[PDB]
Amino acid sequence: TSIMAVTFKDGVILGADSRTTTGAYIANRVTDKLTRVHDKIWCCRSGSAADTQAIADIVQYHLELYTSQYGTPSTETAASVFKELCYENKDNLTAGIIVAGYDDKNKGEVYTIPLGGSVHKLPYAIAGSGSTFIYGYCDKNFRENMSKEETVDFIKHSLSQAIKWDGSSGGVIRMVVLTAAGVERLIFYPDEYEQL
Amino acid sequence: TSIMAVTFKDGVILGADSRTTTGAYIANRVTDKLTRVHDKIWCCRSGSAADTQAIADIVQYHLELYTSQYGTPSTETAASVFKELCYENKDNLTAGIIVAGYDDKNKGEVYTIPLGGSVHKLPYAIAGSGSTFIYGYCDKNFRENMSKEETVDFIKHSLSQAIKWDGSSGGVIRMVVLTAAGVERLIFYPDEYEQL
Amino acid sequence: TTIVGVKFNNGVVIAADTRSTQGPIVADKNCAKLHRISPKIWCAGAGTAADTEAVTQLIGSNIELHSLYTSREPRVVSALQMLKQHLFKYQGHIGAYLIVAGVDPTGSHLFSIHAHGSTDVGYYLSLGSGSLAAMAVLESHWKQDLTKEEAIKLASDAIQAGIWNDLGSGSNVDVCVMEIGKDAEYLRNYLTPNVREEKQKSYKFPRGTTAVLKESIVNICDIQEE
Amino acid sequence: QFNPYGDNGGTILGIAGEDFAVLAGDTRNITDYSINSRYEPKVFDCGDNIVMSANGFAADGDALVKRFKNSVKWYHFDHNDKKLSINSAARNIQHLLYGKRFFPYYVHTIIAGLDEDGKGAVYSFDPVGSYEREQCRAGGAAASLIMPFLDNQVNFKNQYEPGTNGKVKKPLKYLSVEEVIKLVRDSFTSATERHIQVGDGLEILIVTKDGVRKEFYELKRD
Amino acid sequence: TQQPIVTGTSVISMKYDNGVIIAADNLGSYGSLLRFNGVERLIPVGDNTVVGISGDISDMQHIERLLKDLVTENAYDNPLADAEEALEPSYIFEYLATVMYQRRSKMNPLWNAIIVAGVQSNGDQFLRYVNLLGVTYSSPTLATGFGAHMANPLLRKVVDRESDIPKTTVQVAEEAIVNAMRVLYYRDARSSRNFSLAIIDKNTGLTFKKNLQVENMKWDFAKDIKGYG
Amino acid sequence: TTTLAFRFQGGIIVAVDSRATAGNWVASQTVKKVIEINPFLLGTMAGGAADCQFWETWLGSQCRLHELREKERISVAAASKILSNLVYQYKGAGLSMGTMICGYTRKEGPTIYYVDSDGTRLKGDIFCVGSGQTFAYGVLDSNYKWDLSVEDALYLGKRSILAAAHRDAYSGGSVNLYHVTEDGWIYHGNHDVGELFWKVKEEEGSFNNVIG
Amino acid sequence: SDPSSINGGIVVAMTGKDCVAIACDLRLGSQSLGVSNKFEKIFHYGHVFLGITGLATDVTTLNEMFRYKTNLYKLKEERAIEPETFTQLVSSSLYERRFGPYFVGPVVAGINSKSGKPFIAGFDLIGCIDEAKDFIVSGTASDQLFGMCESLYEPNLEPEDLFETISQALLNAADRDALSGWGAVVYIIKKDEVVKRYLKMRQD
Amino acid sequence: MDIILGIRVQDSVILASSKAVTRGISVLKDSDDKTRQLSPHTLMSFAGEAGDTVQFAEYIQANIQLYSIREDYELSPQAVSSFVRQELAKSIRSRRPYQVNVLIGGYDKKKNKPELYQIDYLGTKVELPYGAHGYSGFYTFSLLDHHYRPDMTTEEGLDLLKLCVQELEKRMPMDFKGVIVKIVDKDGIRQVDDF
Amino acid sequence: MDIILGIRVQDSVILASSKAVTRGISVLKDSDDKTRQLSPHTLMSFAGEAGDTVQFAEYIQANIQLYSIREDYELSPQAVSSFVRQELAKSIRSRRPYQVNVLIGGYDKKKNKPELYQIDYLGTKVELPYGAHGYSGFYTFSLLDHHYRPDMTTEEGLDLLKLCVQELEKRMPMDFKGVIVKIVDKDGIRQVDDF
Repeated sequence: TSIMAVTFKDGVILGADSRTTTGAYIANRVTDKLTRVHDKIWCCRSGSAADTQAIADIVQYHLELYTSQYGTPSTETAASVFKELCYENKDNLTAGIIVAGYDDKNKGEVYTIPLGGSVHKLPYAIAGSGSTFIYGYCDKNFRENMSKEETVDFIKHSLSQAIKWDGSSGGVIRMVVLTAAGVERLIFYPDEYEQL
Repeated sequence: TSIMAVTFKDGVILGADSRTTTGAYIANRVTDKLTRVHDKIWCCRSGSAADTQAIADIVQYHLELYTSQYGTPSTETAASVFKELCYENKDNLTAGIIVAGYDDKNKGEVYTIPLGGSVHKLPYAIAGSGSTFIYGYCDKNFRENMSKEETVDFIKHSLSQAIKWDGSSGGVIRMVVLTAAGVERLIFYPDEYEQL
Repeated sequence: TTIVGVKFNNGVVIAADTRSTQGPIVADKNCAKLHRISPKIWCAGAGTAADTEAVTQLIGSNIELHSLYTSREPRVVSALQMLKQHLFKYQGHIGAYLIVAGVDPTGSHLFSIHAHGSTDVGYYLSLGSGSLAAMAVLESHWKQDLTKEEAIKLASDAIQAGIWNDLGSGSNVDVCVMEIGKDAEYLRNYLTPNVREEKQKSYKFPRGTTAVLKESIVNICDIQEE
Repeated sequence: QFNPYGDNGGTILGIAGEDFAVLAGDTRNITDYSINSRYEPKVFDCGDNIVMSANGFAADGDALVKRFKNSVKWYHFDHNDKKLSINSAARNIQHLLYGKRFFPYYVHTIIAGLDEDGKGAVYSFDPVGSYEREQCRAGGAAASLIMPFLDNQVNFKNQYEPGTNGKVKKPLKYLSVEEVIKLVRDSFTSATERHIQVGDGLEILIVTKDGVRKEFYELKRD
Repeated sequence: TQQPIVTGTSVISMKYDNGVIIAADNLGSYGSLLRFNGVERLIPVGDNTVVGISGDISDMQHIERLLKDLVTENAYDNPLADAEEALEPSYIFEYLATVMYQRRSKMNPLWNAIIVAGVQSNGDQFLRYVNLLGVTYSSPTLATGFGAHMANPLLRKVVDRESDIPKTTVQVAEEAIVNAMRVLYYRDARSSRNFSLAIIDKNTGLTFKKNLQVENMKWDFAKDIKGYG
Repeated sequence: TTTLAFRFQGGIIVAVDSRATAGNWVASQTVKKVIEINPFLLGTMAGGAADCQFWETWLGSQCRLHELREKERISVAAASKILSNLVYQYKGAGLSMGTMICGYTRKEGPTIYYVDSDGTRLKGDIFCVGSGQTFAYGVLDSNYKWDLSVEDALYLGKRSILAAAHRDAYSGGSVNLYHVTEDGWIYHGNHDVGELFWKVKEEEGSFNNVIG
Repeated sequence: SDPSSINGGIVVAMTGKDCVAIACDLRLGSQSLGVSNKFEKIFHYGHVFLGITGLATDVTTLNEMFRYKTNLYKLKEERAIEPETFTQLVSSSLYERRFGPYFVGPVVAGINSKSGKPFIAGFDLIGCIDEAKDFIVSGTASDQLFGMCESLYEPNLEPEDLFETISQALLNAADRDALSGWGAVVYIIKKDEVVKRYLKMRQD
Repeated sequence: MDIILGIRVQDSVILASSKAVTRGISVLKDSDDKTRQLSPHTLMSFAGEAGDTVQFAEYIQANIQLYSIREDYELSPQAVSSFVRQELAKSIRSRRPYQVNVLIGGYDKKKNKPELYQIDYLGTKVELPYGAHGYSGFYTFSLLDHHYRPDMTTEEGLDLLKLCVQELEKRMPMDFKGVIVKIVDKDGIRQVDDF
Repeated sequence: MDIILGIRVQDSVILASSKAVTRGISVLKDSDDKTRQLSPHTLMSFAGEAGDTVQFAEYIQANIQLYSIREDYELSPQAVSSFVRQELAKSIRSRRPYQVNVLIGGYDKKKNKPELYQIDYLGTKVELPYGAHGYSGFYTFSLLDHHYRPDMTTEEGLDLLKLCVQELEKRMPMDFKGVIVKIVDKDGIRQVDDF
C-alpha cells in the first residue's frame, strides 16, 4: 500500500492505492483509504488498518470540537494532536499517517508522521512500501508550484512504477484534490495509468 | 553499496560506486569492486566482500583453463561457473554477483546471479542497497541501443539519487567500458554529478 | 468455515454452512453461525465459537438499549463502530471475526470486522478457511445490480463450492434473506446435500445382555408433607 | 525450517476372520481441510495373497512399499519360489522401520493375509517398530474411533447372554464374508460424518485362497 | 538445509477427453519484490510432457539441466527407439520423485511443487503430482498453492468424476482454463497479467500459446464503493 | 506395564501383563510381553517394546551360535552380558529397554540379570520393572521367601499381577504364568485378570475398598 | 498437556423418548495412581443434571458455584430451574474467566418441565452452546464414543432399548481407554423417576 | 519423602507422621513434629514445600479455633475439611501458589465415627478408608486392600503399620527416622509412643 | 550410591563401599557391593552414573590382569593408579566421558606400605592419609582429621570407621544401607568379620 501527497500551485493533491491485503491474498481491492477527518484536512493511511483507524477516529472527534470551541484547526495544530497519540503508542501500535491539508491561506502543506511520531513539514512526501522505487524518480521531477493538469499526471506515473515492482501496491488510484474550490474526488483505473 | 550494468548499441558499460561502510564508520571510501576475471568479462561485487572476493578468484582460474584447452569463454559460460558455486553454497555464502562480459557477436550481455543463484539475462541490472531507490527511475528512463555518451550520463543520473537516498552509497563512480575497442576506464568525481 | 455475503437491490443475503467442528472431529452437524444483533441486522461468526457468542450477546444488548432510547432502529454503521471499539480494547486477544450485514432505512450495508479491529467494505465479501474458495465463485459471476433471485442462488452456489474443497464446510446451509422494511425470511436449510443411510444390520440387543452389580432407586422430589 | 514429516490422514482397517481377511481404506487424501486427492488408492497388492497399506505419512509409506516390492523378487529367486509367508513379510517390514530408529519412520502399517494354517490373520505395526498378531485392528487417528464398534458386534466383549446378567459370557461367533463387508461399510459411513479423514470411496481388497476380489462403494463428499 | 529464497506461484491443469491442459503465469518473484516478471515456469520436454515447476527458480534450473541430460541418456543405446522405451510422462515422473525423496532424507530438499502433465504412449492422459515432501497423487483436476483453493473448485464443477472426462471437450476445457486464470490475477497479487498456455492433445501434439493477456478487469465494483468517504 | 520376577528353590516364576498403551488410550491388550529368546530363556518387552523385541531377536542368534560352537547350554550370565554390551554402545539411539533375562541352570542356579538401556547390568533375587512395579512390590515382598513352596509361588505370581493391574492405569490385559524350570521354561496358561478379580473378591473377602 | 488430560475421565449423554440417559465412569485417577473407584462426576440440582469432566479441583469449585447460582434462582423466581436456562448460564460463566480459563467440559441434561422434551447440550472450555440431540460426548475418549454411538444410534428410544445402547457404548469404550475403568453409574430418568444403576464390568 | 500415611480402621483413624524434617542436603533436625491439633478430635498432618507448610499449618489452626469458640461447638471434620478445600482453591490460583498437601483424620463426634479426608494441593476432597501423600501411597494402596477388612481392630492396624513402614524404608532410598503415631478417636487425641 | 570411603592406617588400607544401588526413586538392590578385585592386594571401589559404572570397572580389571599375567610380575600399586588416571584424562577430552570416582587401595607388598589414592572424576589423583568422594565425604573429613593418628592399628582403624558410619546415616536423608568393609593388607583381601 503505497500512498503519497504532492503540492501544486493551487494547493495539494493526495493520491493513494486502494488495496488492503492479507498476506499475498488481496483481501479487498476497493477499500477506502483517503479518509475525512475534517473538511480540508484529509489523510493517507499505511500500516495496520486497525491501529491507524483507532488514532484517526479519536482525532476526528477532536477536530470537530477544536473547530467549534477554539476556531479552525491548523494543519500544524492538527498534526500535533495526531503526533501525541503516535508518540505514546509508538511501540504499542505501528501507524504511519500522512496528514495533509490545504489552507486557502497557506496553500498545500504536507506533514508526515512516522511510526515513532513527529511533525515534519515537507514540500511533498511518499510512504508505504513502494515509496522506495520512486524516491529517485520523484526527486528529479520535482517542479515548483506545478500546473494542476501536470500534477495529476505526475502522481499517476510515480505510482504506476510502484505497482509493477510491488504487488501490495495496486488498485485504483483515488485522489482528492484539495484546492480553494473544495474537495474533488478523482478516480483512475489501471486501464488509464498502467500503460503510461 | 550500489552496483549496475547497462547494455547499449556497441556493448555494455559497467558502473559502480566505491564506498563501503562497516557499521556507521566508513571503512574505505575508494573500494575497488570492478574485478577482472577475464579480459572482457568483469564482475561486480556486492554482499559480503569477503565471500564475493573468494568466489571471484576461484572462477577466474577456471576461465583461464577453459580459454587454454577448450577455447575462449563467452559471457554465458562464465555465468554458469559463477552459478554452480553460488548454488550449492547458497546458504553459507552470500553473493550478489553481476557477471557481464562483451562479445563482439552479441554485443553487451548482462547476467545477474542473486543470492539464490540463478542465471537471468537482463537488458540492464541493478543490485545492492541502492537499487531499491532507483528501481522505477531506471525503468522509466531505459532505452535500448542508445549512444555510448547517453549510457555514461544515465549511470551518473541514477547513482546521484542513490547517494541522496542512501548514505552508504557514494565515492568515485568508476567504470569499465567494454566495447570492441578494448577496456577503457572512466572515473567521475562526486563533485561533478552530485551538483549536476 | 465458509460464509458469504452478497448485495441485491431489495436487501442483502448472507448465508453460511452449519457443519461446525472442534478439531478434526466434527463436533456438530448443525450449529448455526448466524447470530441476531437485531431483527434486520444478522451476522455470522468465524474464528472460535465461544468468541463469537460472547461478543454477539454483548453488542446485541447494547444496540437494543440504543434502539429504545432513540425510538428508531439504529444504523448498520452504528453496529460497525460498536464492534470495532470493543475488540480494540482487548487488543485482539479475543479474536472474533464477523461478517456483519443488515438492512436499515439508510439502505443495505456490508462490512467486515476482525480480531484487532481491521475492517473491509465492499459490495461482496467472504470469510473463513474456505473464503478463498468462495471468492472464486463470486468474481466470475458477479454483476452490477444483482436481483434478489440471482444473488440468493449465487450465494448458496458459493457455499456448495466451499463444501467440496473445504472439509470444515459440509452439511446444511442456512440462509437469512434480509429485505429492507420487511420481516427477514429465514430459508433454513435451503440446500441440504446430506444423505443418511441407517445401519444395514440391526444393532439392537435383547435386554439383560449387560451385566449389573446392584441397582438402587433415588428421588429428587421434595420430601413428603406427612 | 522444513517440515520433518507430513501427515496425509486416512484410516485403514485389517480384520482377521477365520477364512478371509480384508484390508479396507478410504481413498480421501488430505493435508489440512483441503482435499489433495479425492480418488487415490492406498491398499496395495504385494502378492501371494498379502495386502499392505502403510497409512499416515504417505511419502514414508511409498518408500516402504517400493523397497518391499524388490525384496519379494529376491525372496523367490533364491529360495526356488518358496511361497513368501505372511510372517516372513512381517519380519521384513519390522526391519525396514527399525532401519532408521534415530528419526523413526512415521507410518502406522497393517498387512493382512492368511496365515499358513489358513485362518485369516492380521499383523499390525506400531511405528516404533514392534509387531504382533492381532484380531482386529484399525489404524490411524480414527483407529480409536472405529475399534469399540467391532468389540461389541463380533468380539462380544462386555456382552453377556440375555437374562444371566453377567454369569455366562456371549461366545464368539464366526461371521460370513458378507456380514463383515456390511460392518466395514457402516463403520466407515459413520466416520464420514464424524471425521474429515474418511470419505470419497471405500475401496476394499479381500484376500482368500480363492484369489483376490475387489469391492468398491462410494462415500459422500461433504 | 535448503530454505526458500526466490519464489514461484500456482499452476492450474485438468484432464479432458483427448489430452490434457497445463497453464501457468510467468513469474520469478523475489518475495514482495516482483523482480522478474517473465521467467517462464513451464518447461516442455518434447511434445510428450510439459512439466510445471513452482517454488524456487534456482532449483527449476537444477532440474531443467537434469532433464536435458536425461534426453541424451535415453538416446544412448538403441537409438532407433522413438516411442518404445523412449521417455513417457511416467518415466520422467518416477525419476523426479525418487531423487526428491532422497533430497528430503538428507534434510535438505529441492524446494518445489511440481505437476507433470502429458500424454502416455497408450494415449492415456497423465496427470500426477509430486512436491518437496513427496506427496504423490493423481486426480482429474490438479492445482497447487493458491490455485488449489481457488481455481480447483471451478475445474471440479466440470470434471466432477471419471465419467465426466469424456464429456469435457478440449474446447470447454480451453474456456475453462483461460477464464480461471483471470480470477487468479484479480485477487492474487503475485499473478501477473502475462501468462502462458500449453495443450498436449493426442491428435494435434503440442500447441503452445504464449504471452496471452488477462483483460476484462472489474472496476465496475470499484466505482460503486467509496467507503466512508 | 508391570512385569515381575522372583527366584526361589523351585526355580523362577515370571508373570506378565498384556496391556500396551499408545497415548492415553489402550492400543492393545494382546502384546505378549514374553519373548522366548530360546527354550531356556525368557526376556521381557518391558521398557521400550520395539527396542526389546528387535534386540532379543538379535540375542536369539548369539545364543544359537554359542550352543553350536561349544555344544553345551549357555550360562544366563554369558547371554545377558552380551546384551548388555551391545546396548551401552548404542545408547543415545532412542533406546529405552528394560529386561529381565530369566534362566535356571545348575551352573549358577536360578539367575536373573536385569539389563537396562544405559548398559547397567544388575543381579538380584527379586526384580520388578514397570510403571506399576510399585504396587506389585507390596504383595510380592511379603510373601517372598526363598523357601516359599512351589505351589504357593504359582498363586503368588497371579496375585502380584492382579494387584498391579488393578491400580495402575497402564496395566490390564491378561496373566501369562511361566515357570523357569531346570530344563527350561514351561507355559502355565493364559488367565484373564478381569475374571480372576471376581473369584479372588469372593474367595478371601478381599477387594472391600471396592464398592460392595 | 492440558490439566484436564492428566486426570482423564468421561461423561456421555444420550437421548431417548421423553427419557434420558446420562452415564459416567467412577474411576478418577491421577495418571498411574488410581485414587477412587467411586468419585462421582454426575451431580444433580433437581432434575437438571450436571455431568462435569476435566481438572479435579476445577470440578469441585464449579459444582459448588453452580450450586450457588441456581440456589439464588429457585428462591427468586419461586420455581425450579429449567434445563434451558441452565445451559445459557453455564456457558456465560465459563467465558467470565477467559484468561486463567476453566479446564472442564460440562454436559447439561434434563427433561423440560413444561415442554416434556428430552434435552442435552455441550460446552467448550470457555463455554458455548453446542446443540446436537443424539449425543454429547466428552473427555479424553471423546472420539471413541463419537464413532461408536453414531453406528449404533437409532432414534427416540424407549427407556429399555436406551439402557442397553448406552451401557454397550460406555463399556467397550472404557476398556479401550487407559484412564477410564473402575465401575460405572447410569442415571436412567424415565420421565421424573430416577433408577440409579451401577454396572458390573470386568475390573482389571 | 517426609511421609504422611494414613489408614482408617473400624473405630478410629491412625495417622503416621515422620519425625525427620530435611531442609535439603542435610537433615536439619531429625526429631520434630509434623502435625498440629485443630480441634480436640480433629487432627491435621501436613507435608509439602519448605516453610510454606509451617506458615499455612499455623494459620489454618487459628481459623478453626476462632470459629469453634464462636459457636461453642468444635467444627466437625466435615466442616473442617471443606474449610481447608476452600482456602486451597484460592491458593492454587494465587499470584504466588501455596502447595501443601494434607490428610485430615478426625472423629466425627456428632455421628460417633472416624472420618478420613484426603486433600491434595489443588484441592479435591474425598472421603476414603485410606489415602496418602508422596510415594507412600503407590506401594501401599494395594498391600492395604489385601490385608484390611472392615472388621479389623485398631490394635491390628498398628502391627500392620510397622510392616508397611518397613517396606517403604527398604524400596525407597529415603528413610523417615520412623513415624510418631497419633490416634484420633472418641476419647480425643492420644499418643502412641511405641513407634 | 554417592559415598565411597577410604582410610589408610599404619599397617593396612581399609575400604568401605556402599551396598545400595538406587536407580531413580526405587532401591532396586540393597546388598550388592560396588567394588571389583583388581589384584589380591589391590581393591577398587567405584561410583558414578548408570552404565558407565559397570563398563569402566570391568575394562580396568581386564587391563591390570593382562598386565599381571604377561610378565608374571605384580605391578606396583603406584603404577595401577597412574593407569586409571590416564584412561580418564583421555575420556574427558573424548566424544564420550566416563564419570566414575574411584578409591584405589593397594598394599605394596614389598615396601610393606599401605597406599590410598583418591581419584575423583576429573582425573585428579592425589595420595592422601585419607579420602572419600562425593558430598557425603564432607561430613566425615572432620572426624578423620581429628582422630586420625598414624599409630592407629588396623583394629583402631575399624573403630573410627564405625563412628563415621553412624554420622553419615544421621544427617543423609538417603541411607546407603550400610557398608561392606574389606581390608587390603599383606595377608591379601579379606572381608571384616562383622561387616
